Amino acid sequence: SAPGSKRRSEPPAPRPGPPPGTGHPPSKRARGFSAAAAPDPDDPFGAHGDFTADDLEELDTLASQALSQCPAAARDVSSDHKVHRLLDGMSKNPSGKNRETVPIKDNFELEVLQAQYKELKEKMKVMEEEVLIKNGEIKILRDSLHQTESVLEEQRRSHFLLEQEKTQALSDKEKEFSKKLQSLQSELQFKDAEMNELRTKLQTSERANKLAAPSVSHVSPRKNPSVVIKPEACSPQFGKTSFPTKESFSANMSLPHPCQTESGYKPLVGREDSKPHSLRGDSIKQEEAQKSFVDSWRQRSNTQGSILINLLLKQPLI
Amino acid sequence: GEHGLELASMIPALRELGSATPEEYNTVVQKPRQILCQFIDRILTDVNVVAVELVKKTDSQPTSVMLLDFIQHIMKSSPLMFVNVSGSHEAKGSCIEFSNWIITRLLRIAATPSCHLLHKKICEVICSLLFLFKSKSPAIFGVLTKELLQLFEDLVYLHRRNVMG
Repeated sequence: SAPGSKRRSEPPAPRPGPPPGTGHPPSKRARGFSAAAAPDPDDPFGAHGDFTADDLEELDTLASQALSQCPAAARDVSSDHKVHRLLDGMSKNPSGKNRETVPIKDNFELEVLQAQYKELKEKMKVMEEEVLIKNGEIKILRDSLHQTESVLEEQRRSHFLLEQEKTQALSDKEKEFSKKLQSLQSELQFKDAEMNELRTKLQTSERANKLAAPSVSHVSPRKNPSVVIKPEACSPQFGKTSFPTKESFSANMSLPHPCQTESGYKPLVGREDSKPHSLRGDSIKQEEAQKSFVDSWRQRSNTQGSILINLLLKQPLI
Repeated sequence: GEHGLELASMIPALRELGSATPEEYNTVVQKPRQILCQFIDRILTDVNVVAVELVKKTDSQPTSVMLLDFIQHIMKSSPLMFVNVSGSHEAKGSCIEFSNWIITRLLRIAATPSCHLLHKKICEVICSLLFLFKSKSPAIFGVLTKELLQLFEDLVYLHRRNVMG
């Protein structure tokens, strides 16, 4: 009755300690495909509509241990296609349970670290199922890994011909328009989504984002003039990355004659105050001693951003 | 004629780094070098498609190899040139391909660091690793690699930093 999570931690604890031992990573698909029967083929029956291991007990989260097994031994293409026809069996069909929220994240995070590892195409069909199985009222962690979900897919969704990118041209920042996020990690979920927004060039932004979820991000950013403190060590860098969004708006609105902002001078208002606070982000004390990374936030990530302050003064000037 | 205008001083910038016997001539070389990024600041970029975009990046990467050749013994001048090179890619509105090529430039030394496990030698390559160490500081000054943090980013190069560990 008192061995719920500690005894369940011993699986990856055994897995990572042997991962931290010795040579090449063919063990990433050796013991895993052996152990792949223990959950996924243990959930293979699908008694309608309930899998055999998944929808009986809550301890069907060894996929996170399989994600930990995906995180165990990193070379070079092994466990993913070894779980490929297993996930096309299990995780393709046993993911649209439409609530799933007990490790619905780690279900996707299994595919995320799969897509993080290597490959191009087998997960690129699986993102259509994530394009299929989506939600706008997901859980706060289910929205959180969803921001990571297209993020790990974005590298092959910007591989050469972008391969999945216009599949979510309606499943764009519309999904970031699932607003009213939770506490600062869910605020940082948008910051990772801002970090996810670096690719995908700016032809048709008005149907996809219209900088309107970015205005909702600017709504967070207009708050962010004084919304955070000492997680501002995250959040002002997230504001410094929000300064890239105006530079991204500089590469979109001041690209060819859009200006992109109708009811957003109110939004660019405190953004201009945040542009006033852009170079004034690390200007409380400003001593000449720096341990490893202190003053470079509003100096070097303000070198481009004071330009981006003038490029917040480019589509609509200062 | 922009590349021909870029051809005018870059070989002269390749010339002033030849004699590494300065007595404030590297100061007279950095005053050409640090102004050259300021000459690269207002113009000589933001231009035609990926051939000419790589062509402005070619003599950039050629002078970055000359900056990589600047291993002994003007260290911080190359570090001044490190963010100066990063200022171009910051002002590129582009060069995420070149950032992946900078990630490949990180991967150029990474497998070389992985080859430095069984065999580290040729102290210039130890010095060019120190030139790449300020490029890691330039990657620290880049921080648009965290704009590629969605793509399973420089944790790879942190493993190279673990290989530098």
